[PDB]
Amino acid sequence: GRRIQGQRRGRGTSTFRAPSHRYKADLEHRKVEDGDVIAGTVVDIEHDPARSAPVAAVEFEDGDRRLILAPEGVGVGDELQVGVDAEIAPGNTLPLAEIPEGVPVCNVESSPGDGGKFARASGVNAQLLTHDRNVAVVKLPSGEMKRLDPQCRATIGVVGGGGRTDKPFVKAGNKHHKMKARGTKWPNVRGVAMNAVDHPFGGGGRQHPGKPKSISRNAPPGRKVGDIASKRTGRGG
Amino acid sequence: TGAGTPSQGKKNTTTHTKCRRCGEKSYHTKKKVCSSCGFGKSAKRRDYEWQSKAGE
Amino acid sequence: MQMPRRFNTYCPHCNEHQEHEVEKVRSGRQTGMKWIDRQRERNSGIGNDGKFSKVPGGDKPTKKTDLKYRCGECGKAHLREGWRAGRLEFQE
Amino acid sequence: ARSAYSYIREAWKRPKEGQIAELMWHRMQEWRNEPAVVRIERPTRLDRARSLGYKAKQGIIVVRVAIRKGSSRRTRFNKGRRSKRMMVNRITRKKNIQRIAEERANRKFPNLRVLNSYSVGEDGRHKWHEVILIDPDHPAIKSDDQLSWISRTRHRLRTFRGLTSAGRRCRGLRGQGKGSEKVRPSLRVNGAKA
RNA sequence: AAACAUCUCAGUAUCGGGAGGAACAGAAAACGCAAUGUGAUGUCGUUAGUAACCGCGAGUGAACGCGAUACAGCCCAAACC
RNA sequence: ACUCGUACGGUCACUGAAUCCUGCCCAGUGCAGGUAUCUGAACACCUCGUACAAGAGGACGAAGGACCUGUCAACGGCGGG
RNA sequence: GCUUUACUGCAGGCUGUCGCUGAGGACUCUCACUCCGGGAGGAGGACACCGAUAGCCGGGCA
Ligand SMILES: [Cl-]
Ligand SMILES: [Cl-]
Ligand SMILES: [Cl-]
Ligand SMILES: [Cl-]
Ligand SMILES: [K+]
Ligand SMILES: [Mg+2]
Ligand SMILES: [Mg+2]
Ligand SMILES: [Mg+2]
Ligand SMILES: [Mg+2]
Ligand SMILES: [Mg+2]
Ligand SMILES: [Mg+2]
Ligand SMILES: [Mg+2]
Ligand SMILES: [Mg+2]
Ligand SMILES: [Mg+2]
Ligand SMILES: [Mg+2]
Ligand SMILES: [Mg+2]
Ligand SMILES: [Mg+2]
Ligand SMILES: [Mg+2]
Ligand SMILES: [Mg+2]
Ligand SMILES: [Mg+2]
Ligand SMILES: [Mg+2]
Ligand SMILES: [Mg+2]
Ligand SMILES: [Mg+2]
Ligand SMILES: [Mg+2]
Ligand code: NA
Ligand code: NA
Ligand code: NA
Ligand code: NA
Ligand code: NA
Ligand code: NA
Ligand code: NA
Ligand code: NA
Ligand code: NA
Ligand code: NA
Ligand code: NA
Repeated sequence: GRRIQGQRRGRGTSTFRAPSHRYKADLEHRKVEDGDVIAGTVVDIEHDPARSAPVAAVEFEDGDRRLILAPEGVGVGDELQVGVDAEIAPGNTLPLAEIPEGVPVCNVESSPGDGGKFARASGVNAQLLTHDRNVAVVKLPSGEMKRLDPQCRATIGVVGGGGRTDKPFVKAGNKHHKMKARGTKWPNVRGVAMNAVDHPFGGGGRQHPGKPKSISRNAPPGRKVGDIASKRTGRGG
Repeated sequence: TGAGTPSQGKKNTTTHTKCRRCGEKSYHTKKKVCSSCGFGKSAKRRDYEWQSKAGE
Repeated sequence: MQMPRRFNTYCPHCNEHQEHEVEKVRSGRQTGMKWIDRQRERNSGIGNDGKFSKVPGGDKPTKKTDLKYRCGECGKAHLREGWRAGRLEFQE
Repeated sequence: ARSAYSYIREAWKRPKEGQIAELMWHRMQEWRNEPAVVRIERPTRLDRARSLGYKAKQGIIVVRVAIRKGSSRRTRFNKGRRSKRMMVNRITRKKNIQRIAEERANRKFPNLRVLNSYSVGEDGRHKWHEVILIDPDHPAIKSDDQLSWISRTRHRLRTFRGLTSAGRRCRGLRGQGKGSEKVRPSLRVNGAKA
């Protein structure tokens, strides 16, 4: 047969690549020598092409100008602060240790210094549950309990743009446009709508997968399609 | 649209050009590589044992 | 069928009739040191192994008589032609 | 009496023993942070080098080379093949790692010629060899009676033709008798069956 | 191989790197007509379609020696300085 | 590559606006988890064998499987009397 | 060309073992090794990666 679509992707040709050149900024927390003294002002609120959510322009004291992963409720003129002694208000960043348990956070570092990895998309937020001198327990948007070094810096509040997912695209044309700002091939052709030579589900007088859709974790690429290592399917039970 | 005659009309692009190195009109000006001597790809001249019969 | 454990018959070694004991030939265990063992190891590689890539033949509806005939005095045994017997039970 | 060299040799018989054992654990860290081909002022195995033809002379160079360990880094067939030839993982090249090293070292030095080489250990995934290379154009070598043979035109690019030390050994040319039927005088002349 | 997988075509086609006017090999940790024998290496003739391999199928296939050609034998490392 | 991306994400599939709906079956096959016991390769280990070696046998036992459970908006099924 | 519980193999995934590999049937440590940090330093750690092999699955492919 021929390689299936999931195999073409990995090559990274234009069609599957993100329009990087069109993106604005790689949102990451600032690096502070220490002290926390680093503060700045919100100069402007812009639209982030890569995330379809708002992004704040900030001017720091030492002249640095950089775009920031913005928490709901930040506005022009506001002052943010980044450090161990940063105030505890929305838009500010400081280690989970200095943060008060029970508060909504976002853009949480997986390891101190990485600049933030978790909870960064539209309207999401992590939940700081437990403290300690060794482990800071956080509940990520998926619901999973994540154990994190208390040194990991995070931002206070919930990411901006909440409620996006609420309104339907209503028409292909809309998806189209959204999908053109993303490293994805759109539209998508159902595998059962292809030929045998093109996809494990292709072929047949009528449209139905040949074998059962749940496939093994060990199935190799080219064959791993359908319901991947599904622990169950359906809705019953 | 016919792949034949009608599709022949749009052919006004320039690709292969007189080669600075070999003098053959094979220097692809878009690839900047010669399909005949390999100028722009190989310091050595493009040459293959299959350009002639096995025992010759 | 049935077949006497012991009985008088011709012995090829003694060169005379005497009492012989019939027993079924117990298969003998291989040492895995014959020439075909070393050629298997040697010849097997990437992809198919040829003859060594084939599997066990099959079974005939019935097998022939695989016995041993041990002479009662000299103790030396001799092999005889086997005959198709779906079953062979000795009498005593 | 024993030559001082005799002690270096002696320590490299069991490189995972005693002091040399600790030296390696040391160096190998700096080694893994170095390039593929690094020129060195002095051989790490002085008896070994000198034994191979090394001298403390102008025009003589020594270098360390790192090569990956294991079998062939081979791509799987993209077309028809019988099962015997569908092989990938168990294919190993016919040119040992020492010989790749000698070559990578030679290319790094286009004007130099390979004199000989020797292994200097290996870790989980590298293999290191130090290679001795001679400048066939430098007088002092052209004027040395025990090395000037490498200056001859007929020696241009020795490694690449297998005229090296390990080159000939890897070529099955060790024995002069039984077993070298398809080896001598050259593999190619023997239909390449060795 | 009257299919075909090991085998064969064949280390062939084809690809990568490179030498010279020729390359390559080469003065035995050899041979083993077992000897009180031979004496670097190529190549040629023969040994021989022999020994050896092989779904022991189809096929594959040397060497020692011998008769010739041409002949040539040396340099380090170390010890001791 | 996805990715200047972080679950309001993006990957992999099915159905194909709205509206009213979407039942029964986990035996087989698939996926997933569990598993006393059974099965389960090589190294290292023990016994025999060999002045060594081949080799025969033992102890231990991973993933996998037997066995159990979940699962049909998973492949599919929804009969005769 | 295509398919599969046709035959024989191949990639790939999972798993045991050996090497890298170190100190005091369950465990601690740090020094290799890996990752994070601009650095100081932090996490992990003799595992993982990588090399070798062994069993299972294996129309993704021949
Ligand atoms: Cl979307
Ligand atoms: Cl019987
Ligand atoms: Cl060279
Ligand atoms: Cl003789
Ligand atoms: K063939
Ligand atoms: Mg980024
Ligand atoms: Mg949706
Ligand atoms: Mg609209
Ligand atoms: Mg696009
Ligand atoms: Mg579709
Ligand atoms: Mg169709
Ligand atoms: Mg297919
Ligand atoms: Mg349909
Ligand atoms: Mg359908
Ligand atoms: Mg056409
Ligand atoms: Mg095989
Ligand atoms: Mg020749
Ligand atoms: Mg045929
Ligand atoms: Mg036949
Ligand atoms: Mg042959
Ligand atoms: Mg001989
Ligand atoms: Mg849909
Ligand atoms: Mg890094
Ligand atoms: Mg096929
Ligand atoms: Na189909
Ligand atoms: Na062999
Ligand atoms: Na060179
Ligand atoms: Na050979
Ligand atoms: Na035929
Ligand atoms: Na045919
Ligand atoms: Na054969
Ligand atoms: Na004679
Ligand atoms: Na079922
Ligand atoms: Na089931
Ligand atoms: Na066809």
